[PDB]
Amino acid sequence: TNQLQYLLRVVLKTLWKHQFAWPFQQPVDAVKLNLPDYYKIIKTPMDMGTIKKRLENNYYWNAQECIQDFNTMFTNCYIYNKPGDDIVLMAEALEKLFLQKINELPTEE
Amino acid sequence: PVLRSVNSREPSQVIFCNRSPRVVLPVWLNFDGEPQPYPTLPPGTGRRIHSYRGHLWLFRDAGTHDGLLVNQTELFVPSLNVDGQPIFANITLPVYTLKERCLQVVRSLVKPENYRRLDIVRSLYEDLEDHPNVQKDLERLTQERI
Amino acid sequence: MDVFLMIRRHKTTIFTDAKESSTVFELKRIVEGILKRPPDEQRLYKDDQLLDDGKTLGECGFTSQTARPQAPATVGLAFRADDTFEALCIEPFSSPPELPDV
Amino acid sequence: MYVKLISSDGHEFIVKREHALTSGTIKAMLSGPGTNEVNFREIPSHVLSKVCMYFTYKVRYTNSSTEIPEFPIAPEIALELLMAANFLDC
Ligand SMILES: Cc1ncsc1-c1ccc(CNC(=O)[C@@H]2C[C@@H](O)CN2C(=O)[C@@H](NC(=O)CCC2CCN(c3nc(N(C)CCC(=O)NC4CC4)nc(N(C)Cc4c(C)nn(C)c4C)n3)CC2)C(C)(C)C)cc1
Repeated sequence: TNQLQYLLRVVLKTLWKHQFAWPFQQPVDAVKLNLPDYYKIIKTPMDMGTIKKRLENNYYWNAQECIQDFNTMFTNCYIYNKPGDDIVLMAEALEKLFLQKINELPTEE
Repeated sequence: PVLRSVNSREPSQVIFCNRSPRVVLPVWLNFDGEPQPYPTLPPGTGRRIHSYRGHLWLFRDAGTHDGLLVNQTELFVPSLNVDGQPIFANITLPVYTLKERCLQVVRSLVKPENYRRLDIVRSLYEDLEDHPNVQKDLERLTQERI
Repeated sequence: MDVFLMIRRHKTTIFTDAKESSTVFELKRIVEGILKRPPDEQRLYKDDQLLDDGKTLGECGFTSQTARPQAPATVGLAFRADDTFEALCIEPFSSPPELPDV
Repeated sequence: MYVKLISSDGHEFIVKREHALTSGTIKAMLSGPGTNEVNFREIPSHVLSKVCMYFTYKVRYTNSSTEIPEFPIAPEIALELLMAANFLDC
């Protein structure tokens, strides 16, 4: 299976090594962040590093089950943060770069 | 990884001024000490901006890639705002050396692809083909800690 | 605030600053500190303009717009040597102009 | 108080000592050990004028609160001024 590897070695890595990408590496700690209404509005927080941990450990079966977990974090940030909130502008940059490199995407085994 | 901005989530809200008669390129420094260019301010124009305390800024001439002075210094870091909320950075032309000023002026009035058809010493060629680069001045300031 | 000028007679030039409030008479007394000749014996011009010992540096032009530290204003001097005269001394210098690759 | 500067062509220049000392060459030549008059056999007066002009501006506008203006260099004399300033270490 090469598609769960082109995302991990190339696609994941270039996005992991981004300046705005640091908060998107660990899931939210609502108690320390001072906001307990995070889990109530967002129903699928399965992202932020969890995307990586399950990608090497082969929990995503195919080339689209994994990509859809990416879109969740981007949209999740849009859902709870007002459009134009610095944290959104960071999420928008990561999504832009995600689309830039996936346009030469290889065939799925 | 030494001259960088701290990952800070605090308000500062700084106001730029560009009191210099040049096209200033404000450049924000990453949390990994990297040059990030922001919108240019035309000469004599000032924009109220927000920022976080502990982020570091230096200014440049967008076209000729010269350095500028923010409050008589090469670097800018936001102060403590409360009851003086708009921290204010005033950008002016540095007191240039006559050599480097003349070094600049020739670069602007000569096409850079020649530079070697002027009858000057070979040592003085790499002075004008030196180009005031941003990170060129960063290594100097990294040392300047004492 | 202050005007920045430069006083010339033959191949000699003086680079100094002065205040707009002072009159031309006050400037001549400072000249004696450099060239050591009485102010009576010297007479300052403004490029073909006699200067009277009563009008201030302002009142005879010379603003902070025309006489700056980066581009000072030119103002002239002559001597008498026993009797009176010796205008004007205009004493320029020329530069090689060619823009080979400019 | 003032130091005289002579050009190759002959023009005499009277500037303050402190103004000229901004040049690293005038700093070193005006004696660590030690009289106050120097002449330059390759610096023409038209160039030397901008040299003393840069001095008044180098002194007037260093770490000052008043907007520092740009420095005027005529293009034909720009080449000569570079070599002179290169030599004067300023
Ligand atoms: C007009 C003009 N003319 C000339 S120039 C000019 C000009 C000048 C400036 C500008 C705009 N101005 C800027 O560009 C300023 C200037 C400079 O200062 C940089 N700059 C910024 O704006 C920057 N932004 C910042 O530096 C601060 C951004 C923070 C906020 C705090 N935060 C953050 N927030 C949150 N939420 C509260 C959101 C909840 C959420 O849904 N989260 C989902 C991600 C899961 N949750 C977390 N996480 C994850 C938890 C966490 C963990 C694990 N640890 N910690 C501690 C927490 C809280 N993190 C990190 C991100 C950048 C990076 C956007 C550039 C424009 C133009």
